[PDB]
Amino acid sequence: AVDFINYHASDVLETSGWKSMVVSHPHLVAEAYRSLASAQCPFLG
Amino acid sequence: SGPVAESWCYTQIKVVKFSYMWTINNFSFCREEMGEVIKSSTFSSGANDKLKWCLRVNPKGLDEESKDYLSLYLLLVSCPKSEVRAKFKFSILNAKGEETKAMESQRAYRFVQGKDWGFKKFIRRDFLLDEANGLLPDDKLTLFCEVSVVQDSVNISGQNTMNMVKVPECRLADELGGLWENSRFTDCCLCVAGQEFQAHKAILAARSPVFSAMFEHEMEESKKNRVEINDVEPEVFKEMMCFIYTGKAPNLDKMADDLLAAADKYALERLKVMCEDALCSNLSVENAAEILILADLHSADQLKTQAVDFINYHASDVLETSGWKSMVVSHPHLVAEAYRSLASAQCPF
Amino acid sequence: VAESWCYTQIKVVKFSYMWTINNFSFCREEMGEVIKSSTFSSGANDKLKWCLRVNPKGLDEESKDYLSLYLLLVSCPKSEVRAKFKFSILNAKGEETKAMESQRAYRFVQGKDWGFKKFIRRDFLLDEANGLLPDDKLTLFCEVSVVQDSVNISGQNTMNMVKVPECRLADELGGLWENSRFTDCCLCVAGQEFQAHKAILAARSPVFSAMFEHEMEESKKNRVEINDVEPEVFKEMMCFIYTGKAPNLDKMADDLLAAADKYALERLKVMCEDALCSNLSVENAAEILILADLHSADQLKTQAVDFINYHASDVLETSGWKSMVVSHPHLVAEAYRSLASAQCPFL
Repeated sequence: AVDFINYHASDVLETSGWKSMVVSHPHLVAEAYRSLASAQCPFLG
Repeated sequence: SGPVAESWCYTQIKVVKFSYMWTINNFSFCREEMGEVIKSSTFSSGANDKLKWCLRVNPKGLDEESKDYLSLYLLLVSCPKSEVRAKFKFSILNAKGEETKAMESQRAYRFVQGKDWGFKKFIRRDFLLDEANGLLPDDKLTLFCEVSVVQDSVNISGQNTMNMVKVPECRLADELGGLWENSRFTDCCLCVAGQEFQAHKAILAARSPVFSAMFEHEMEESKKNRVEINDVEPEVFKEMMCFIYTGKAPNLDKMADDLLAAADKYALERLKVMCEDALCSNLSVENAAEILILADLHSADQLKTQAVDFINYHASDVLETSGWKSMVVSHPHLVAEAYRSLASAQCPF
Repeated sequence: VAESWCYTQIKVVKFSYMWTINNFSFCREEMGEVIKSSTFSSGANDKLKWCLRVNPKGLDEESKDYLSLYLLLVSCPKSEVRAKFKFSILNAKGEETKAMESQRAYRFVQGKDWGFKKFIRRDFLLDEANGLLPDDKLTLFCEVSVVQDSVNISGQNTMNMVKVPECRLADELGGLWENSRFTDCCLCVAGQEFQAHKAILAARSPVFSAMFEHEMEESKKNRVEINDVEPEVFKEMMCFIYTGKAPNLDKMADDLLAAADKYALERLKVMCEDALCSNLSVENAAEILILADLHSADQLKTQAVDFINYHASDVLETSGWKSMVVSHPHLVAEAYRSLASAQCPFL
C-alpha cells in the first residue's frame, strides 16, 4: 500500500482518508516519505 | 600618466546566458530509426517570456553523412521577430556531473524562426555506445547545453566630467545611530525584561507598523511614556533597534535564530527577510528540522521554501537526525507538506 | 550548471511469454507446417494480442535445415506498432546462450506478422548432447518490447537566494515628513506654520540643536520662529534633512545655498555648490563669486576664481565685475593673488 500511494501520490493526497491519516497517524506519513525518498532518487534536480 | 582625463565611456553589449540540460532515459533502447526526431519541450532564458529555444537531436543523424554519426541541432521556436543571434556550446556529462566531452561553437550564428544551426555530425556514436566509456550511466544519456545570446548595439556617452566637486556620501544612516548610542533626548521609555532603554516615537512608528499601532491606540492617553517589551532578550533587542534606527544590523549572523522571531513579532519585513537570508545560508542536514520549524512558526515564506527544498534534496540522511523525529512527533503538517512538495519533484514515477 | 530539465521519459512496455511443447521430439506427426499457438497478452487490460507460431518441419526450401520461430499479431487497433523482441530459452536444464535477437524491429500492423524463420539447425537441436529437449519438452522465451512515443517533461529547475528589499530608511522618513506623524514642534516661515519633529531635526542640523538643547524647549519648540528663508526653499531644505535627497536642487541653487549655510548643513551646502558650479557663464561669475565668498563656501569660491581667471577677457566688460570692484575689493584682491602665482607666470 505504501508503494501504491507513492506511485499514485498525485491523486491520493486529494482524498479524505489521507487528510485524516495526516492528523491521526503521522508516522505513517513518515514511512511514506521514507519509502518515497530513501528508496528512490536522484532525479535530475 | 594623466589619470581620469575627462571621459569614462563604457559602451555595453547585452549578453544573456542560460543553460539547458537534457536527459533521455534508456537512450539507445528504441528511439526509432532513420530520420526521426526527439524534439524537446521549448525553453526560454528565464528573464521574462519572449524568446523560445528548443533542442532536437537525431540519434540516427539524417543524410548519408550522419548515418554513422549522431547529429544535434538547436532551433528557434517563436519570438518577436528581430533575428536574434547567439553562440552556443554542447557537452555530455557523466554520473558525477563532470564535463567529459564538450563542443563549443567558434562563431555566433544567425537564428531566425524555422532555421537551426547546430553541431551537425556531432560525434562518433560508437564512442558513446562503449559501456566501458562510462558516459551512459544507467543507459541515460545526459546532454548539457549553454546558449549565449548577445543582443549588443548599445553605446553610452560616458561621463564627460568638467565638474569636479565632491558631495560627501549620505549620513542619514549614521546620524540616526547618533540618536541611539548617545540617546539624544528621546520621548518614550521601553523596557526589555526590567532593563532600561530610551527611544523615540516617530522613527519607531514609521519603520515598525506594530509599534505605530501600539503607540497611538489606547496608549497615547495613559501609558505614553512607559511600555514593557517583555518577550525578547536585550542582547538581540539592541540589534533590532540598531536596525530600526541606522537601517543595518551588524551582529546578525551570530544571533539570527531569535532575531527572526523578534523581527516577525513587530512586522519588520526587511529585517525578517535579512534574518531569513542569514539562516538560509547556514542550512545543514543536522538542523534542517529546526530551521523548518522556525520558518513555519514565525510565518517565514522564503526560508520555509528553501528549507523544504533542502530537505527534499538531502532526505538521505536527515531522516536519522533527532530533529526529524522531533518534528514528526510534534509537527505532522510540516512532514505532510514536505511529502507533498516531494510528490511534484518525484511525480513521474 | 542547469536551468531546465526535459526528461521526456520514453514509454516502455516489457512483457514475456513461453511456449512449452511437451512432445517436440515426436511432433513431426502431425506435419509441422504450422504450430498455430494460443493468444497471449499483457500491459493495459490485455489490449495487445500475440502468439508464437512455430514451423518445426520444412515448410520452405531451406526450412529442412534451420528451424523457424515466427511471431504473430492476432489483433491490435493501432497500425504503427514497433516491437524489439528477444526470443530465448527459459533454462530448463543449464542453457541460456544460442538465443540471438533482432535488435531492429518493423511495423506490426493489424493482420501482418513479421518475425523470422532461420533459428537453429535441426540435428543440433534434436541432439541430446546439447540438452535442448529436457524431458521431451522445450520452452521458449520472447521479451517482446513494444513502445509508443509521446512523452515530454517540462521542468523548471529554479534556484535563487532570498532577495532583500532595499533600505527604505530615507523613503519612510520622507513619508514621515509629509504625513507628519507624532509631530513634536511647529516651524514657522513667512506666515506658514510648518510642523516637524525634534529628534531628526536637531540631529541633522547643529544650528537647530543650538536652539533645542538650551532648556528652550517649552518656550520655543511649541512656537519656534524662522524668518529668513522663503517657504519653498525651506520646504526643500526640510525634505533634505528628513530624506537626505534634494530633488529640485537645480532651479534654486542660490537661495538654497543661503538656507543650507544658515543652518550649517554641510551636505546640502556642498550640493548647492555643485549645482552652482555647472552654471558658470562668463557674465554671472561676478555674483557667483560674491555668493561663494559671502556664505563661506570653499570649493565654489575656488572654482569661480579659476573660471574668472580663465574668462576675464570678457568679465571686466560686464557690469558684474564693476560691481565687485566698487563694492568688494577683497574679492578682487583674492582673485589677483590666485592669478599671481599661477596661470601667467611665464612672461
